[PDB]
Amino acid sequence: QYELSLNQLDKLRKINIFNATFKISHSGPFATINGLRLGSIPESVVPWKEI
Amino acid sequence: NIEMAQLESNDTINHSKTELSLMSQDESINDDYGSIYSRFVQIKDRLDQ
Repeated sequence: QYELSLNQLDKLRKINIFNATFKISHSGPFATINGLRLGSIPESVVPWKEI
Repeated sequence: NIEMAQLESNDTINHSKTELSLMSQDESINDDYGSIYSRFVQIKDRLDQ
């Protein structure tokens, strides 16, 4: 139970970021938003409905 | 007479061994620590809840 409590503490430290949902990070050459790849290069293009 | 002395020695051995092996006092520490941990849990878990 205490382990679950500490896990809830870490989950709170992550809960401080709760404002970030749609938030975009950088993956590969491009930057993806909330797990959605945007932009297409000459090598591997992405889907239209994905964009 | 040796049997009577053996009786007294048997009672003595039994009582001494019983008192020395487990006095039940050692469990009080784990009980206190467990109670404190129970308070800390009942506090922190509900707070995080």
